[PDB]
Amino acid sequence: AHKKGVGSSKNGRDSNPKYLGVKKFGGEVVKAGNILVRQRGTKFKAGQGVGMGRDHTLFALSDGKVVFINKGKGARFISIEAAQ
Amino acid sequence: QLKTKYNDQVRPALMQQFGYSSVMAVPRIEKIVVNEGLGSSKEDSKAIDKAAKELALITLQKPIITKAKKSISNFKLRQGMPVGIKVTLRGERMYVFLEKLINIGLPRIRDFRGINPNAFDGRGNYNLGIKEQLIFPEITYDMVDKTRGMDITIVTTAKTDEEARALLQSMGLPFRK
Amino acid sequence: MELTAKPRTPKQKLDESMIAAVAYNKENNVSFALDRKAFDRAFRQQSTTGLFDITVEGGETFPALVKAVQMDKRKRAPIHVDFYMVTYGEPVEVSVPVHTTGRSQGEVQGGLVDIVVHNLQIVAPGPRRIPQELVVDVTKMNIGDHITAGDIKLPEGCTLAADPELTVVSVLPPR
Amino acid sequence: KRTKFRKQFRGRMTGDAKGGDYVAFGDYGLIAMEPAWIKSNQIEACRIVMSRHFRRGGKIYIRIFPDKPVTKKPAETRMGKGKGAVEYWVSVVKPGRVMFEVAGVTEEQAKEAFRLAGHKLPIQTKMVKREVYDEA
Amino acid sequence: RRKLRTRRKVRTTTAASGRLRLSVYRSSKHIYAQIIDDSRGQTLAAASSAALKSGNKTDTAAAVGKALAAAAAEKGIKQVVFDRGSYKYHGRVKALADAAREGG
RNA sequence: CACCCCCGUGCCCAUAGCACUGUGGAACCACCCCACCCCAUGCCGAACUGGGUCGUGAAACACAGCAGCGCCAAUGAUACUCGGACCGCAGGGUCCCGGAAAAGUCGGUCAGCGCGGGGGUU
RNA sequence: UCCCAAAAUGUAACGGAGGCGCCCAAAGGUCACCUCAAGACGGUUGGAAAUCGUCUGUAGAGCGCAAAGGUAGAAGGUGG
Repeated sequence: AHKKGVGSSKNGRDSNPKYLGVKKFGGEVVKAGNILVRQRGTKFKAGQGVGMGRDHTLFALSDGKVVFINKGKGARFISIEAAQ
Repeated sequence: QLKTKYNDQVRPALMQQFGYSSVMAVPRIEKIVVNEGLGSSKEDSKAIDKAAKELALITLQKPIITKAKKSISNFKLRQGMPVGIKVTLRGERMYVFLEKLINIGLPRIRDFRGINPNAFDGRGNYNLGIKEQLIFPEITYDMVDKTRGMDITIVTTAKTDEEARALLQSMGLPFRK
Repeated sequence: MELTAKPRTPKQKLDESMIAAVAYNKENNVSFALDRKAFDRAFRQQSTTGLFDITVEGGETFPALVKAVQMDKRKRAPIHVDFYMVTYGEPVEVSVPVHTTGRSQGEVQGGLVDIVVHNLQIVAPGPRRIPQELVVDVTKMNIGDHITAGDIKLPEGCTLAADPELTVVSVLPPR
Repeated sequence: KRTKFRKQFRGRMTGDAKGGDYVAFGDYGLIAMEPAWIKSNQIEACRIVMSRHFRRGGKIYIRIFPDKPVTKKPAETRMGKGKGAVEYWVSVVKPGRVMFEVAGVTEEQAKEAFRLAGHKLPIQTKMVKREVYDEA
Repeated sequence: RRKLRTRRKVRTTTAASGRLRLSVYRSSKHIYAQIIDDSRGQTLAAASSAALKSGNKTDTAAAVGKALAAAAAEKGIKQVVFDRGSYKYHGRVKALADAAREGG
């Protein structure tokens, strides 16, 4: 051995592939299944007709049109004012 | 066993000293408390008992171990650890034990003289930091363990300390003039 | 001060020596554009406690007051001014500087007197009669004398907006 | 001079002054008219100068403190990462900015305390007096 | 304090429901057994105990429940939903409930 | 929406919030009262809860005044920039052409809009 | 996991920072309920913080670990 610290400290190697954002934009005719938003916390609160996966994800329960409602930030929503 | 003079001496004498638009306004007593902040300096899964059982017999209630604030300061501190003890009193038990004090507690106190004035909780509430439990009508050194103390809280509807002091002593209370 | 043009376009001035301000109140927010040089020699005097003759081209004299001014970095030269059309009984509030006079009994003592807060602002100035200045005592001030708002003599009427106990001038020590 | 504690490194970019007033803290002032990195030591080289010239008063203000750590060549190579967190501390100063502004002493008795100081700065400046009345 | 109602209320989904919600203000002895329709802030039936009580106020418990459930009848509502408030589904209030939970 | 006020419940969800001040009482609401047990507070029927006056309006609430604090927030000029074209060895910078803040200021407000139930216009 | 990365995504470097190779019979499912940090005034061993109390107190706390996003009408804190 010797008498020092295992590996050399203060590095900078590696990071993470990473994703997220928004999958469906205002005006898009969502569908059954489609995903609308992959977010981390509660950036966008599942509005009307919008399910929310375990990972704060947002999917379409039914079919219809994608719509965006943002009340003074803090809480946002995606609803589906369906076409039919 | 009281409450009448309570009003009588307190209430009447109060419009009859003051002048309240109602009797609901006049100052009152919300509750009397007793924290048993033992332990820490004494970690006795034994001592704690000396607290409750006892406290219990004086305040006629079973107190809550106001455990550690999960505070683990530089010294002997930590997460939630049975440190203090609360036994809150209101109405009946409040008065029932309350009386015991205005009557036997302080009246029956060695090296007693009264109680400092000075406005405490500007909130009209009065504070009472009792010590040696040796002066209780329930404390028995000849059937206990060691010997401790305690602090009691005066919760009053008094809006002003002026008004409090009145109610305070009216009801009964010794002051060191 | 005969400011004349007043369009969103300033070409015909951005080269030709002219500043470019706006004066209002709440009624009329007339577009503007005066001359550089003039307001240049002007504001200097009256400062923000000096209302002036505003006969914009055509002839419509207006009374206002230098509210805020925004000058160039790199070049201590000003670029945009905002005039606040004078009122009658109350304007808003005014920015009034602190001044000394008479030698200080601290100065010669060995220290110096510091005017902590240069210009001072006071609640309710009173239009028509607004102090275009403010002289203050300092003599009395020795080694560590602090004067505040609650101290400065007022011009009869004016009410001090800033907090009283705030130190206006303090005769600092040596070194 | 050097800051008390922080992160350790930085970067580099520029564009004209932003929060560099004018009058305040005194009557006379000095102005930086050019992009530079003022070296903390290039300030002492200024303060300590102006000092001498003023037996007393102190009425000298240095409102430019150095919020920045630059690095260096640990001899030469190039096979290693970031280096020399401790080369020296800098105070990026943009045009129009104000590093200096004395107070109390006579004009000329101030039109020198700067002149000199100027002589140890990397940039070209000029002195200023009043009419400065934006926010207060 | 209001938490309790908002916690109850909020958990009570709205349109996703399609159903309706029955309230109650039995905090006082002036219950209001109100019924509302998700979308439009419209109140459908509702059978309090305000139209007198016969001296029963913490008693007309069922009166209003029974009054209520039968109430929506002249409207026809099969699927409703209990949107109580602080009123931790006890007795005086479980009244309206059972009472209505069958009076319909 | 005949006039009003009161309770519940929305939309909206600080220009609709705070504070200071006044108004209201026995229609409503609240405190208050008792509470052995239904059910309940890791102690306390304080809170949950059950059975109810009187008394009060003091507190909680509702209304109303007010703006001193919050929140909102111009216009003007500006920062910056898509595009086009130039300068300085370099740091950096400019002109033409649209876009154009943020902060500050003028000023703005202490909401507005519903559904239903109660009680009044002696 | 942050920054770099040039407001969609994605984008390097022996570029700048920091964690993981688990843990939890429950720190789960569900149903109830409570809500913080902190300072100030007053109060017993206490006396710096901390226990009790009363005001302020959109949270300046929490969330098992690194960070960010997220969150009190709780993902914060208890019990069936």
